[PDB]
Amino acid sequence: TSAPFISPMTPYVPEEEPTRTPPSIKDTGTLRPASEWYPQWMQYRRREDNYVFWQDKFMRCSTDIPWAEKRWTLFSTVWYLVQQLRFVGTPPALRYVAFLGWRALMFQVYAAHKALVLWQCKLDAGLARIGSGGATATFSKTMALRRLHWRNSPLAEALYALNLYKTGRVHLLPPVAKPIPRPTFFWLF
Amino acid sequence: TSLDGLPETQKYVYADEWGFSRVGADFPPGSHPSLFSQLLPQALFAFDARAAVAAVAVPLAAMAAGYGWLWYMHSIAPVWQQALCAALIGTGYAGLFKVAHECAMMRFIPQMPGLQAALGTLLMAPALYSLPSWRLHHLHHLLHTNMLWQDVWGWHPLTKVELADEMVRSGGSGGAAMAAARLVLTTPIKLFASVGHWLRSWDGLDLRHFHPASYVEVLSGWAAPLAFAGLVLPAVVSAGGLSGFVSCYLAPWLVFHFWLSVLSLTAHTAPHIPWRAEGDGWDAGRAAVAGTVTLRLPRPLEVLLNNANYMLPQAVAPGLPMWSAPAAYAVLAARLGPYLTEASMSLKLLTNHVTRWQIYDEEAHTYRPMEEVVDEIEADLQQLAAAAQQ
Amino acid sequence: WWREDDPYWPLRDWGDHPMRWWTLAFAAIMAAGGLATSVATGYVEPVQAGLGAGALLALAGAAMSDARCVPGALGVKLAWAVCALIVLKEVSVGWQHKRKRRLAASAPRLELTGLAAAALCAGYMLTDMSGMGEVALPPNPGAVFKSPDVAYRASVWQKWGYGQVQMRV
Amino acid sequence: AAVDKAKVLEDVRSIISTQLGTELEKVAPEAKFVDLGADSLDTVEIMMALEEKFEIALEEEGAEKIATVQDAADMIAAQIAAKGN
Amino acid sequence: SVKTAWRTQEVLRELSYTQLWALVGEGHVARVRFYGPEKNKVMATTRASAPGGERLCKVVLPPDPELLDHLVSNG
Ligand SMILES: CC(C)CCC[C@@H](C)[C@H]1CC[C@H]2[C@@H]3CC=C4C[C@@H](OC(=O)CCC(=O)O)CC[C@]4(C)[C@H]3CC[C@]12C
Repeated sequence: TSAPFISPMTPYVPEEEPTRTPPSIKDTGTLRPASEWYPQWMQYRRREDNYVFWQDKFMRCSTDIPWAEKRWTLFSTVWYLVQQLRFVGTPPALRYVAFLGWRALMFQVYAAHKALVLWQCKLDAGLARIGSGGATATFSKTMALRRLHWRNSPLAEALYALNLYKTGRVHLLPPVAKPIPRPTFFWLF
Repeated sequence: TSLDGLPETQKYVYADEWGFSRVGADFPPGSHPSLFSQLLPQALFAFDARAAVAAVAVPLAAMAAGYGWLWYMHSIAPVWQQALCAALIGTGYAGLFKVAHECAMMRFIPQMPGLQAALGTLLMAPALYSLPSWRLHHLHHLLHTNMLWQDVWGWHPLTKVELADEMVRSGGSGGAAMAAARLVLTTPIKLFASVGHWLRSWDGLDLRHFHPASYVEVLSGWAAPLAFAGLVLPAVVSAGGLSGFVSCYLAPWLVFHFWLSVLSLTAHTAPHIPWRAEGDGWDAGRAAVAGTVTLRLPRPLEVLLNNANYMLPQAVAPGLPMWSAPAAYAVLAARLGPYLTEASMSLKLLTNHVTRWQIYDEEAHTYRPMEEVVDEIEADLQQLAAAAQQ
Repeated sequence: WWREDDPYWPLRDWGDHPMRWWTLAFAAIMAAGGLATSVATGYVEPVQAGLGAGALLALAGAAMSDARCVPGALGVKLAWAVCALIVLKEVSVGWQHKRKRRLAASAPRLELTGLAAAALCAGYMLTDMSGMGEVALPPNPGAVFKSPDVAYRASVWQKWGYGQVQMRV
Repeated sequence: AAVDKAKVLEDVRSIISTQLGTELEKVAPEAKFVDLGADSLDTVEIMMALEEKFEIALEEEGAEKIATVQDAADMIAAQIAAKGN
Repeated sequence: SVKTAWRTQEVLRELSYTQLWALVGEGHVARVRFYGPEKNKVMATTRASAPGGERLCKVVLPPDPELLDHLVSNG
C-alpha cells in the first residue's frame, strides 16, 4: 500500500482523457455498414426519447472533441491535402459511385467473416473434445459473439485454444481486449 | 564467535594451520559498531588535497604505463609479457575503483558532492557498474553483515539443509545445478566469482525494485555503463580486431574482478566466524568486529590499491576518509587487540579457501570440504532411505 | 509455459508495457548479430550499429518497466524511434557489408532485421504510444479565431507576428 | 428508456420463424430453441440474424443464458432501452 | 577503405583524365554518356568484373582528338 492516507481494497488505476471519438451511435461493432440514415432501433422507442440521435451527432461533430484530434503535426498537414482533395477537388458524383462500390465490397467482406467465424466455432468445439477427452462437444456463444465483434487479441485466442486442447473448460475465457489509444510521437505525427 | 574462549595456544595453532595472523577474543552482545568511533582522534577525519590527488593519479599512472608499454609493442609481445601488462593495468584500475567506491559513499570529497558523484560515475563506467545500485547494495550489506538468509550482496555461504533440498529436488547430483555449483566452488574460477555479482546488478533492469521518487536517478545510473559498452567497446574492436580486444580490455577486466573477489572473500570468510540467522543469536557489533578479517599487503600494493584491504576502520566509522584508513587501524589494535583477526597474502590461504573451506555447516558452525560433505549427505540419503524401505 | 490454475497469466496487469521482453530480446539479438558478423567479416560498421541499437533498446526496455510513469512513456518513444531508424537505413541505404560487384544485386531490399524492426514499430503503435500528447506544433491564429477567450487569442496573435491587427471581435 | 416490448416480440418471432422454416403461429412466446428444429450451432446463427435485424450488439453473458424466445426478446429490449445513455 | 566506413547513398565518383584512360585501356569501362553545356563532361559506368564492381564516375575530358578511336577500340 504505497498510498499513505487512503487505500481501499481495490488499487487505484489512474484515468486519462480519451484519445478518439466513440463509435457513432448507429454503427454495429461488426464490419457490416449501417442503415445509412436511420438506425432500425429508432422505431421501437418513444418519439420523445430519440433526441439522442441528433445529440450524438452534435457531440461527435462539434462539442466533445478530445484535444488529441486537434494536434498539429507534420503528418496531419499532409493528410489535410489528401482530405481536401477528396472533399473539394472531386465532384460529388464520382464520390457517390465510389461510395456505392465500397458499400457492396464491405457487405461481401462481412459475409465472408461470418462464415469464417462459424467454421471457427466448429473447429473449437471439435478440439475441446480431444482436450477434455470425454463428452463436451460444446462451444461458448460468448466466444462466438466476441469473435464476431473483434473483442479478442490474438494472444487471447491462442491461450484459449491451448486451454481447450489441454483441459477443456470451455467456459474459461480470456479477460477482454482493451481499446487501442491514438498513437502520438512529437511534432512528427 | 565460533571458536571463542579457550587457551590461546590452540587458537594460535589454528591460526598457523589456516595461515591466519591472529584469532579473535570473546565479544559480548549488545553493542553498536559505531561505538568505537568515539576513540579515534578528531584529526583522523581531516581533509587534504595532496593525498587524494595522489590516490587518484598513482594507479592512473600505473595503468598509463602499462598501456604505453603495450601499445609500444601492441601484439608482437609474448604471452607472459601480456600477462604482466594485464596485471599491472588491472591493479591500477582496482585502485581507481576503490576511489570510486569512496565517492559513492560520499566520503571522498564531501566539499563538492556533484563533482564527486560525477567522478564516481565516470570511474565506475569502464567496469560496467552503476553507482546507485552499488551504493544500495553496499548499505544493504553493512546492515546485514554476516546474517544468514539476509546478506546476499556479500559472500553468502552455501548451507547444508538447502543443499540436501536441492539434492532431492534434482533427483541426484547429476543435474546441471549440482554440477555447476561443484565446478564453481571447487576450481580457482571461484577467485573470479565476483563476475556473477556483476550480473546480479541490473536487477532485471527493472525499476519495480526501487522507490518511485528515485526513478530518474536510477536510470541515469544505468546510462553511463550502457553508453560505454555502446560507444567505446565498439571503437576498440573496430580499431583492434578480436584479439586486440582480448588484450586491451578483457584481461584488465578479469584482473580487477579477481582483486575484488579475493578482497571480499578473504575479508568476510573464515572457519572461526559463524553465520547465524537473526533471532537465533545475531548481533551488530559482534558480527561486525568479531566476524571479520583484515589482510596485509606490501606497501607498494597498499599505495596502489589505495588501502583497499582496510575494511574495518571504515566499518566502525562510515565517514572515515581513505588516506587515514591505516592510521585509524593503528589506534584500533591499541584498544580491541585481542578481538581483532588478521591474515596475510598466501597461496596457502587461497588453496584452503578453494579445497578445504567449501560448504558451511551450521551444526559445527564451520566450513568443510565439498566432496566429504557431498558423500556424507549421500550417506544421510542412505539413512533416510533405510528409514523409508518400510 | 502453462499454468492450469490460470492459463491467462500473461494478459494480466503487472505494471509494465506489454512489448517489453520483445525490446530486450531484440536488443540482445542485435548486439549478438553485430558482433558475430563484424568479426566474421572484418567490417567495422555492423558491430557499431548493432551495439548502439542494443544499448538504446536496452535502456528503453528498462524505462518501460513502469508503464504508469513518465519514463514509461519516453521509453516507448525512444524504442519506436530506434527501430524506425533501423528500418529506414535498411530499406533505403542497405548494409555496407552486403556490397557486391553488380549494381542491381547490391540494391537495398528489405531483409530479416528490417522486418523484425518493422514488426516492433507496429506492435508499439498498436499497444500504447499515446503518451506526452501535449508536444506538437504551436497553435496558429487560425485555431483561435473562434475561441471564446480574448487574452489567449491576443497572446497567439502576438506570438505569430500580428500584435497590431485590430481585434474588432 | 421506454421500449415497446410488443413490437420487439413480434419481430423476434418473425425472425426465428423465417430462420428455421417453421410457421409463425407455431413458435410460441415460451417455445425453447432445441424443440423448434435447432441445435447448438444454429442458436448462434439466429443470434447473428437478430443483431442484423435490430442493428444492436448483444451482450455475451446474457447470450449464454438464452433459452426462450421471451428471454431473447427481453435481452433485445434491454439493449435498445439503454442506447442514448 | 571499404571496411572502415558506413554505406551512405552511393554517389558519383570523380576521375581526372588518366585513371579513366587506364580504365578504358584495360577493358573495364562499359558505357559513357556525354553532357554539359560545353560538350566535354562525361559520366562513365564501368562493368562488373572491374576492380570495385559496377559504379559511376564523373570525368572532365580535356579536348584531345585521339580519344574517339581509343574508346571505340576497346568496345
Ligand atoms: C556484450 C558486452 C561486451 C557489452 C555489455 C553488455 C551488458 C550491458 C549486458 C550483457 C549481459 C547482460 C545481462 C544478462 C542477463 C540479465 C537478466 C535479464 O533479466 C531477466 O532475465 C529477468 C529476471 C528473470 O528472468 O528471472 C536482463 C538483465 C540482465 C542482468 C542483463 C543486463 C545487461 C547485461 C549486463
